[PDB]
Amino acid sequence: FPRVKNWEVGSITYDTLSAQAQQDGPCTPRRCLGSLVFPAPEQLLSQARDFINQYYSSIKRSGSQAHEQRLQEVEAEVAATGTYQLRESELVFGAKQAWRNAPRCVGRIQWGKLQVFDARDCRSAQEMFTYICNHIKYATNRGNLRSAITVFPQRCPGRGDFRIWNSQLVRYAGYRQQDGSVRGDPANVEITELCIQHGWTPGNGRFDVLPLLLQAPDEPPELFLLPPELVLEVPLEHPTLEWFAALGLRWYALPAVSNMLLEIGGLEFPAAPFSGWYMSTEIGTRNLCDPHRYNILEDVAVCMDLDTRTTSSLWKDKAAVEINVAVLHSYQLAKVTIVDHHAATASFMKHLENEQKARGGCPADWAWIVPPISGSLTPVFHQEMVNYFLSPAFRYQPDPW
Amino acid sequence: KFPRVKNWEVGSITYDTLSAQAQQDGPCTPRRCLGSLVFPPEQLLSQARDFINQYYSSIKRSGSQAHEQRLQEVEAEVAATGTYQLRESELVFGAKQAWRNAPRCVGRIQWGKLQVFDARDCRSAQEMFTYICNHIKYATNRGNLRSAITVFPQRCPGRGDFRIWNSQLVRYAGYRQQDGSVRGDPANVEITELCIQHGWTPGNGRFDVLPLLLQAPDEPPELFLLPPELVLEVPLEHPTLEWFAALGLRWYALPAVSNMLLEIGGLEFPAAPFSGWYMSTEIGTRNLCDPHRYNILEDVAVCMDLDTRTTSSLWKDKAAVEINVAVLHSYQLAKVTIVDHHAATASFMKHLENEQKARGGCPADWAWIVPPISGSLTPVFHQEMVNYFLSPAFRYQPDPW
Ligand code: HEM
Ligand code: HEM
Ligand SMILES: Cc1cc(N)nc(CCc2cc(CCN(C)C)cc(F)c2F)c1
Ligand SMILES: Cc1cc(N)nc(CCc2cc(CCN(C)C)cc(F)c2F)c1
Ligand SMILES: C[C@H](O)[C@H](O)[C@H]1CNc2nc(N)[nH]c(=O)c2N1
Ligand SMILES: C[C@H](O)[C@H](O)[C@H]1CNc2nc(N)[nH]c(=O)c2N1
Ligand SMILES: [Cl-]
Ligand SMILES: [Cl-]
Ligand SMILES: [Gd]
Ligand SMILES: [Gd]
Ligand SMILES: [Gd]
Ligand SMILES: [Zn+2]
Repeated sequence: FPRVKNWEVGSITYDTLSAQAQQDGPCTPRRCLGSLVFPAPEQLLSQARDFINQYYSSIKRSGSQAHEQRLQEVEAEVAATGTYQLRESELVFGAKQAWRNAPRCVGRIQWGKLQVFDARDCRSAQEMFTYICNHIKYATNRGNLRSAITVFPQRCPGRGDFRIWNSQLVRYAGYRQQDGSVRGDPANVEITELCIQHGWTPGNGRFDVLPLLLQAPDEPPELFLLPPELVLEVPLEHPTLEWFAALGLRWYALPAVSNMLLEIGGLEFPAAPFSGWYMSTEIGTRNLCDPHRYNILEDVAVCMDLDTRTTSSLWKDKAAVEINVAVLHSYQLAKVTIVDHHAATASFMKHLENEQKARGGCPADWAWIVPPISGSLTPVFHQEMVNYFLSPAFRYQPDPW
Repeated sequence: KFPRVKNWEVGSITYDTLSAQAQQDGPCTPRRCLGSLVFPPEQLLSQARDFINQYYSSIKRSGSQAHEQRLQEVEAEVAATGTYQLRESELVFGAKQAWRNAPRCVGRIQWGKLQVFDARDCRSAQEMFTYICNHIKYATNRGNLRSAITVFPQRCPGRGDFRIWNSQLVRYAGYRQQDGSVRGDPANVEITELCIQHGWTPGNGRFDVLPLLLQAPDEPPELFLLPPELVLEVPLEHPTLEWFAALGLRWYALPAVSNMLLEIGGLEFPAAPFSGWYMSTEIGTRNLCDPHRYNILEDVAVCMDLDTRTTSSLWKDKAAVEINVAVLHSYQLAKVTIVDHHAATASFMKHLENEQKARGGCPADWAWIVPPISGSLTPVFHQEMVNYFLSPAFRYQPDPW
C-alpha cells in the first residue's frame, strides 16, 4: 500500500483504500498521465452488489436479513428487467458518496451536508425546467448558499437520455466577434451558438446569462430562459482601488455543474446537476485571468500603474492578487457565500485526516487540489496524494451534440 | 498507443512518441497515480550498447566505421574488466543528456550549454575539495553564472564510493535550541549535526555557511572549510520597502546539487555535482516561506502592516509576492544571474516545442514544472505533460549512512 508523506509536518500514512479502486486510470509504470484533463448483466450485477454492500455498511446492517433480501431483490430485478431501481435512501447515500469520492474537489469536508432532490419521476423537458428552477432557488437561498443535487431519471433500455446541454446552470454567453475576437466568456462560444441555432435571441454584452437547453428522452433540446430574479449576481469592486468598479465586471453566485454523469451501483444518471459555493480563485484567478477566458490581467496591471514591460517586476502576480481580493470583498459585501483558497485548503487537510481514520485513505488529484495562485503557501502543496477512481462517482461524458 | 497531449490555452495538440522508450518503470499503475510523491552482472552491456547508439546518432554517425569500432571496445573492456570507461566526448554528451532528461527541471532550454569537468582520476577527499573549489569558482564567475558539472570517479565493485555528504555545495546551518526549534535552515539540521560531530566549531547565526563533508572511498569523511571569498552571497533588500534589509536576510548565489547520482550507459557516478542558476521562486517562495524552512511569511506581513487576522485579506499572498520581488531586485543589483518564474516557464514552453520536433516529446513532471506561486499565470499550467524515465539520468540515492 502506497506510503504518503506530508512534508510540512513530517507525518506519514498509508493509503489502503486505493487497493479497492475498481476502475482504471490513465497511468502505467511506463508513463504518468496524471496531468491530462480528460483521461452486460453480470457486470451491472457486480457493481450493484458492491454498492448495496456499501449502503448496508453505512447503516450498520452488513450481513443482516434486510441486506441479503436487498441483494436478492436486485439480482431478481436485473434478471427480470435488465436493470433495477434505487430505494430513496440508497439514492441519497449514493449521491453523497459520489461527492465524497470526487478526487478533484477541494470542498469535500462538506460531503455529508448535501440536499438531494429526487426528480426520477420527471416526465418532460417542461417538468425538468421546473425542477431546475427549484434547485437554483433552494441552493441560492438569497446568498446563503446550500449544497444540493437534483437527480433526473436514470438511463434505461428503450429510451433516450435526459440531458442538460449547458455545462453549468448559470453561464455567460460568448459571442464570436467582428474581428474574430470573443465578447463575453470564450469558454462558452459553442453552447452560445447552439442556443442561437435553437431560437434564442442573443444579446451583445460581456455578462449575458445563457438560456437552458434541456433534452427529454428522444426529443430535440428545448430552450428555456431563466427568470432573471432567480440568477443572483455579484458586481465586482475592490475595497481600495475605486477604479476597479468601472471595469463593469460581474460574476454569478451559484456554481452548478450540469454536464456530468452520476453513477451509483452500475446505474447511470446522465442528468444530475449539483451545486455548492465558489472558491474565490476559480473566479478571481481562472475565470478572470486565464488568457483564454476574460483575460483582464494586463488591463488591471496597467490601471494599477505597474511596470508591465518586464516580467521581473512581478506585475502579473500583483494584479492577480488584487483581482482575487476584489472577488472576496465583493461576495462578502453582497452577503454571498464564498471561501478563499487558504480556508478551503485548510479544511481539505481536515478532510484527509477524517478520511484516513474512516476509510484508510482518500482519492485526491494534487494538480486540481493545489490552488492556481499561491500554491505552496497552502498546506495541500506539501501533502503527497494518491489518485484513483471509486464508485459511486461523478464522471465526464460526451456532449450530446 | 501514443499519448495525446493538449495545450488548453491555445488548443494545440501533440503526441508523445518519445514516451515509448521509458526504461526505469515509474511509480504509477492503472489502479492509482503516485505522480505527486517526491520519492517514489552483464546487463551492463545492454545499457552501454544503447548509450553508444545514442551517441553516434546524435552526431549523425550511426552505421559507419567509428560507431562499430567503439561497440567492440566496450564489449572487450567489460569482458576483460567487468566494466568500461567512457570516452571524454561521451561523458560530455551523457552529462548533457541526463540534464535534458530530468523531468523536474524547468531550465532545460539551457541543456546544450554545460561545462563538464572530468574528475575521474580523483583520489582522496583533498583532491575532491580542490575539484569542488574549481567548479564553484568557475560556475560562480563573479556572478555571471555558468552551468557546470564535475564528474568524480565511477562506482566499481569491491570498493567504496566517492560521496558528498552535503545535499548542496552551499547550505546554511540549522541549530536546535533549549526548546527544540531551529535557528538557521531547518532542512539542514541533520548535516549540521554531522559537521559539528565531526569537529566543526558551530556559529551562532541564522546564515552560517556549512562546511563540506567529503568522502573518499572506504574512509570516514573529512571536514573542509569553504573559502569565504569563494561563496558568493546576496544580502536581501527591497526596492521600496526600506525596512526589508533590516530583516537581515541573505541567500547564496550558486545552487549546486551535490547528493544525486549520475547514471550514463550503465555507469554510476554517486559524486557528480551539477550547478546552474536560481529561479527566484526557489529562494523567495520555497526556501524563505515554506512552514518547515525559514518561515518568514508572517514576519514580513507584520512589517507590511497587513491584516493577519483573516485569511481572506490574502495577506499571505501579498507578503510572498514582495519577498520574491526582493529576491529578484537584490540578485540583479548584485549582478548575480537569476531568472523569474514567468521568464523561466516561457522558456520551457519553447523547450517543449524544440523537443517535440527534435525527439517527439519531452518527459516533464507537471507538479514540479509549475511554479509554487502564480501557477496558472504561467503557460506551463495550461500544458498537459507526460512523465517517464529516460537514460542517461540524474537519480536520487540513499544518504551515505
Ligand atoms: C460546498 C462547497 C464546494 C466547494 C468550495 C467546492 C470546490 C471545488 C473546486 C475549487 C473544484 C475545482 C473546479 C475547477 O477547477 O473547475 C471542484 C471540483 C469538483 N467538485 Fe466541488 N466544491 C463544492 C461543492 C461540491 C458539491 C456539492 C459537489 C457534488 C455533489 C462537488 C463535486 C465536484 C466535482 C465532481 C468536481 C470535479 C469537477 C470537474 O472535474 O470538472 N463539489 N470543487
Ligand atoms: C541553468 C539554469 C537552471 C535553472 C533555472 C534550473 C531550474 C530548476 C528548478 C526550479 C528545479 C526544481 C528543483 C526544486 O524545486 O527544488 C530544477 C530541478 C532539477 N534540475 Fe534544473 N535548473 C538549471 C540548471 C540545471 C543543470 C545545469 C542541471 C544538471 C546538469 C539541472 C538538473 C536538474 C535536476 C536533476 C533537477 C531535479 C532536482 C531534484 O529532483 O531534486 N538543472 N531545476
Ligand atoms: C459544484 C462546484 C463547486 C465549485 N466551487 N466549483 C465548481 C466548478 C467545476 C467546473 C469544473 C470544470 C473542469 C472542466 N474540465 C473538466 C474541462 C469546468 C467548469 F466550467 C466547472 F464549473 C463546481
Ligand atoms: C542545478 C539546480 C539549479 C536550480 N536553479 N535549482 C536547483 C534546485 C535543486 C533542489 C532540489 C530539491 C529537491 C529535493 N527535495 C524535494 C527532497 C530541493 C532543493 F532545495 C533544491 F535546491 C538545482
Ligand atoms: C493541463 C492541466 O492539467 C490543467 O490546466 C489543469 C491543472 N489543474 C487544474 N485545477 C483545477 N482546480 N481546475 C483546472 O481546470 C485545472 N486545470
Ligand atoms: C507533495 C509534493 O509532491 C511536493 O510538495 C512537491 C510538489 N512540487 C514541487 N515542485 C518543485 N519544483 N519542488 C518541490 O520541492 C516540489 N515539491
Ligand atoms: Cl466556474
Ligand atoms: Cl535551493
Ligand atoms: Gd484608493
Ligand atoms: Gd478600458
Ligand atoms: Gd511602523
Ligand atoms: Zn500518474
